[PDB]
Amino acid sequence: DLFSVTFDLGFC
Amino acid sequence: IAMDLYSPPFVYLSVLMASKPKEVTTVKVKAFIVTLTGNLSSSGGIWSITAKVSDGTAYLDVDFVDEILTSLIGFSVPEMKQSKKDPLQYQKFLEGLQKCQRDLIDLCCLMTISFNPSLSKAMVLALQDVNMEHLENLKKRLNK
Amino acid sequence: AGVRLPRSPPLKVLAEQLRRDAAVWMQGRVVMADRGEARLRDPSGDFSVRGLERVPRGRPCLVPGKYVMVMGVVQACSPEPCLQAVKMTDLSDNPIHESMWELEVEDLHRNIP
Repeated sequence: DLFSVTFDLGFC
Repeated sequence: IAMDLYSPPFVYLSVLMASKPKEVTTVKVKAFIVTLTGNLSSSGGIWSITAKVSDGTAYLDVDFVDEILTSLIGFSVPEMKQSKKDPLQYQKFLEGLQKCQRDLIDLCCLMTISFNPSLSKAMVLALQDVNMEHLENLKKRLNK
Repeated sequence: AGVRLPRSPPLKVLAEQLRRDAAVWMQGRVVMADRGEARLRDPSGDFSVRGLERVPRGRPCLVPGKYVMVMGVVQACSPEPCLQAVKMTDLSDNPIHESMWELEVEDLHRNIP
């Protein structure tokens, strides 16, 4: 059901 | 001399901002994807995805031309549909998909980008992989 | 959406440029990689990065001899610049990036007052 090949990021 | 409009091999995002274009404009930056700002969509019968990219001068939200994605995944949206009828075909897609994710992770190169100044966000049209001819373009630009 | 990064764009900088003179863009060959950290070599010199602990990866394995770009937050310039990886990109695919990189920097620095 879900896709979003998701590479993604934060810092701190 | 700072009209980096078409000066090869690529240009800068801050140059474009600083120029403040009246209408839609086409540039090449050599950028990398910072993050993906959204889910991969297949709505409208085509692929789309919002990422935020950068070239060292600015940040930019971009959409992706269905053409790029299809190639990165090896599958069109309709081929995706039929890659269901057959499960072995689905497998092969599922790969193309994390193959796509790998590609975007490791993606850094010249991007033909189409900037809309009004509705503010751009849309990536091509991806040129940086070659030795580009390398020599930067030698001359730095007055060597 | 599920993301958060520094307000001003990653700057193309060389080890030396930091070492002599907050969120940056650096490249270099991998000299040593172990767990969450690695030490890189660009034409200027060496620099350490930590926090790879938490960045995305295309290949599961960061090996010496690879060439990569790092978007990082600067840590402690003295006595050899450390970085805090925000994101990292593998350039080993293309032998040019290495050649190009030294210039990529000059050109940016000419073009920003």
